[PDB]
Amino acid sequence: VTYNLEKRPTTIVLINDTPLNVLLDTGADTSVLTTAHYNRLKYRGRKYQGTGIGGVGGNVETFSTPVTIKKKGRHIKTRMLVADIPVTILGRDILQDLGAKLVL
Amino acid sequence: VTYNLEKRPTTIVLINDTPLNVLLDTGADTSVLTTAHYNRLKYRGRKYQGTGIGGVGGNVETFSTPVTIKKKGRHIKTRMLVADIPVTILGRDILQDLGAKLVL
Ligand SMILES: CC(C)[C@H](NC(=O)[C@H](Cc1cccc2ccccc12)CS(=O)(=O)C(C)(C)C)C(=O)N[C@H](CO)Cc1ccccc1
Ligand SMILES: CC(C)[C@H](NC(=O)[C@H](Cc1cccc2ccccc12)CS(=O)(=O)C(C)(C)C)C(=O)N[C@H](CO)Cc1ccccc1
Repeated sequence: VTYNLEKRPTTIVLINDTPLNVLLDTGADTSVLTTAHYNRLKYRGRKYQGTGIGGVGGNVETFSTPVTIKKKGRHIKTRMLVADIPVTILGRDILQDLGAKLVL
Repeated sequence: VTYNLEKRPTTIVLINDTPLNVLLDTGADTSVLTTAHYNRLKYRGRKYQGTGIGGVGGNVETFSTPVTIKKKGRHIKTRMLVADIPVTILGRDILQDLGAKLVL
């Protein structure tokens, strides 16, 4: 499917068997689950201390956690960062895995 | 052209006749010029007080300014926000104007 960017490009993905609405973000080097979403996952793996992410207003602490993502019939097993941010973001690391491309 | 997201999707655009490297960001609702870039423009219009942007670590103050963007043979006349952020971002408002699309 094609997102023409009239609205934020969001989609539903299953993370650790839990349907979540996520933002598809080409400006994020890496993917981040909000802490509220991490707390709602049906299953959670361990939490590994991380060394934060930087954005508009500064740096925010993160922890990483193992996840299984299912979408487009793919099964991706990877680590996602967890942080108190307003929305869960699939950045370039997972977008590349899913085959997403930006066309200009 | 197609960006496969192995690297951040950057491109050179002319803003007020000045070539600048910009990030193409589907997770940004609006476009923002860094203050360092605003200070380097060959021409600048007035500065209109704004009511900030929110991102990862909080809210940051902004001002808006009129700009002419030239790329892909298009001539876009619009307003861009200005803020002390690390990189200049073309968000969805300008990406839509340029015809950019994200394919998943
Ligand atoms: C949501 C998070 C993941 C995302 N950040 C990034 O991807 C950082 C980009 C990043 C951070 C700092 C300086 C940079 C200089 C040039 C290019 C990228 C840069 C990289 S990361 O720190 O998570 C890390 C730890 C992966 C290096 C973000 O908010 N992204 C927003 C929307 O796209 C843009 C933004 C970035 C930095 C400062 C203000 C705005
Ligand atoms: C670079 C700026 C422009 C960009 N922000 C946004 O686009 C905000 C998204 C925005 C802000 C706050 C809550 C939101 C809730 C749901 C969806 C969007 C939301 C909207 S804006 O405030 O500039 C405004 C004033 C246009 C409403 C950003 O940093 N984007 C990064 C990388 O994509 C993501 C991010 C957003 C908020 C908090 C943490 C991370």
